[PDB]
Amino acid sequence: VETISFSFSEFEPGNDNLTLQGAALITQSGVLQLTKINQNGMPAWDSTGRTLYAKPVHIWDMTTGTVASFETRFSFSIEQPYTRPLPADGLVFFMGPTKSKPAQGYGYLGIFNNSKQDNSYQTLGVEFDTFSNPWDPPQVPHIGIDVNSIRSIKTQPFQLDNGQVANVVIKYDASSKILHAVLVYPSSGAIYTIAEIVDVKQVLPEWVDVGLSGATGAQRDAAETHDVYSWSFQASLPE
Amino acid sequence: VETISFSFSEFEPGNDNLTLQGAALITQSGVLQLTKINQNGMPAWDSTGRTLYAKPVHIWDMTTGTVASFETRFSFSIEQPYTRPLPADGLVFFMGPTKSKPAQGYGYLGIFNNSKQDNSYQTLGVEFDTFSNPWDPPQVPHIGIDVNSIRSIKTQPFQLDNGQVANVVIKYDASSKILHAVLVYPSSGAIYTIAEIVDVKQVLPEWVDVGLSGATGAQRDAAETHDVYSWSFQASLPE
Ligand SMILES: *[C@@H]1O[C@H](CO)[C@@H](O[C@@H]2O[C@H](CO)[C@@H](O[C@@H]3O[C@H](CO[C@H]4O[C@H](CO)[C@@H](O)[C@H](O)[C@@H]4O)[C@@H](O)[C@H](O[C@H]4O[C@H](CO)[C@@H](O)[C@H](O)[C@@H]4O)[C@@H]3O[C@@H]3OC[C@@H](O)[C@H](O)[C@H]3O)[C@H](O)[C@H]2NC(C)=O)[C@H](O[C@@H]2O[C@@H](C)[C@@H](O)[C@@H](O)[C@@H]2O)[C@H]1NC(C)=O
Ligand SMILES: *[C@@H]1O[C@H](CO)[C@@H](O[C@@H]2O[C@H](CO)[C@@H](O[C@@H]3O[C@H](CO[C@H]4O[C@H](CO)[C@@H](O)[C@H](O)[C@@H]4O)[C@@H](O)[C@H](O[C@H]4O[C@H](CO)[C@@H](O)[C@H](O)[C@@H]4O)[C@@H]3O[C@@H]3OC[C@@H](O)[C@H](O)[C@H]3O)[C@H](O)[C@H]2NC(C)=O)[C@H](O[C@@H]2O[C@@H](C)[C@@H](O)[C@@H](O)[C@@H]2O)[C@H]1NC(C)=O
Ligand SMILES: [Ca+2]
Ligand SMILES: [Ca+2]
Ligand SMILES: [Mn+2]
Ligand SMILES: [Mn+2]
Repeated sequence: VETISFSFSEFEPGNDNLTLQGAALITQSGVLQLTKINQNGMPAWDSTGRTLYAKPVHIWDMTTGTVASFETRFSFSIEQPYTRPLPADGLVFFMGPTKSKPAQGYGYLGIFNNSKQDNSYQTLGVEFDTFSNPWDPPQVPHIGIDVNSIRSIKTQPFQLDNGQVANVVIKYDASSKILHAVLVYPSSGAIYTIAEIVDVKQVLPEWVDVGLSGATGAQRDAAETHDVYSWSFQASLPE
Repeated sequence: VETISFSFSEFEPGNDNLTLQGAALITQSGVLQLTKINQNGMPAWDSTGRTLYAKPVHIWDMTTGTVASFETRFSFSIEQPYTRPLPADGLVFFMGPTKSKPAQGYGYLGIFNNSKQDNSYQTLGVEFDTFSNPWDPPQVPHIGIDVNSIRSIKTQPFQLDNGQVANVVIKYDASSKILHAVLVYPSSGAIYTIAEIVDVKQVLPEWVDVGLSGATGAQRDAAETHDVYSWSFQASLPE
């Protein structure tokens, strides 16, 4: 069995186990700020930042046809300081081709280049979308399961607890092909759940990079924070 | 669309929207005690209690072949006062044939008569099992999805937070046929998730009774409490 796992209770600056891209940075306080925060403490618009684990993950093997089961957990907080314009754009946990660089920002969340369903993306993602684009359901924020497109195959609205820490659990059972995600706000006790069938063999390459990506809006002050406090991951390829 | 829903933030004695069976009873404090608590405040062994919603639910229609999506949420607490013998047996959320009376107690949780996979049970259940029977995995407690048998098709171990309130969310998406359940302990922040594919058309009759059942052990003092604080349910049959 081929296993891989990591667990960051907090982030330490200078760590070489994480690849920071775009605006992403680790603070001295141990927080991973996916998108830029200005000198005045306000989140900057037109910002995109990602963080990829430094080792690729063996998700499936073409030879034996076996696929890995995996689980990831992370805590984040989003703060929306302005009433107008509408805050944007959100953050997303994703898996895709190795050696990737950030894509388009804004509503594409740093992982897509357009709104088409393209098999060449080879990307699986679980988004926490805060801005309603024309390809989105009208309710925001919402959790969404993205398969080769920013147009989710399944969506679940949730109420943002402004600036409060949200705990997320995403689990994939290779046997049943079910991807199930849970979001809990300890502050209010709110629990949201979403699940959908996804056969990763039809989506992802055998080896993938796992990461988190965040983006702020295309217009002035259409922004919010995308802070991550911890992140753990584990995958097992039956072999 | 045929919809049905209920929501009990707390329970009131004398309420005629709930059918109490066996040892189940609602206290003046508004708590639903599934299993008996003695005069000295200790949980009694050899006890079985159930509570069914007073109206049957239309889960699927043979004529059109459509099936309902549903969701239930409830809060409970289990207290295990003795180190020996091992506490037993657990509680379970279930759906089965209308007009049912309690079955065998103990490890059968008041809903089964033996440990066979029998299609005549026509029962779907999500158990919170505290005692390891020969048909159980060795880890207890565990969440389990039961389909026509006490031998779960899927199990997930969890750590009991003795006497603390656990929040449960069980959701069934008819389109994908996924039954996903979540258990959260606000006290410790623990989150457990379990999902499996279940086609209710192959399991349940068109009309079902929904309920909660609990049972204590077969030997002296093999007991624990099975207290429920709230319970809501909603189902929608696309029509
Ligand atoms: C977080 O980042 C940490 C820092 O990078 C990770 O820890 C490193 O993990 C490296 C493995 O990828 C590991 O590398 C090996 O280092 C050996 C020498 O260092 C040890 O022994 C020294 C005395 O001999 C001692 O002084 C040190 O303190 C260490 O204890 C070295 O012998 C190994 O070489 C063998 O294997 C390599 C292939 O891996 C061959 O190329 C080589 O011929 C030889 O056969 C190996 O060296 C590394 O090899 C590749 C090369 O590019 C690297 O430059 C070279 O370092 C390294 O020891 C530790 N570093 C430290 C300080 O402990 C950490 O990884 C996790 O933890 C480690 C312990 C291991 O269990 C990993 O599998 C884990 O993933 C990162 N954590 C996470 C979650 O990602
Ligand atoms: C929790 O328990 C509650 C108490 O049982 C539930 O509320 C009852 O719900 C009954 C529906 O199942 C409802 O019954 C109807 O009552 C009508 C008369 O009462 C109202 O109007 C009076 C003045 O006219 C007023 O004084 C009262 O206070 C009420 O406002 C009556 O006209 C209805 O009869 C018609 O329909 C029936 C079929 O349902 C026909 O048989 C009849 O010919 C006529 O056409 C109906 O009467 C009931 O009929 C069936 C019979 O066996 C019953 O004995 C008879 O009562 C009843 O009014 C309320 N009770 C109260 C105090 O409000 C509650 O149900 C939920 O809430 C209600 C309001 C409704 O929305 C339900 O659909 C909900 O489920 C239970 N809650 C839950 C979550 O289960
Ligand atoms: Ca969007
Ligand atoms: Ca058992
Ligand atoms: Mn979206
Ligand atoms: Mn069991």
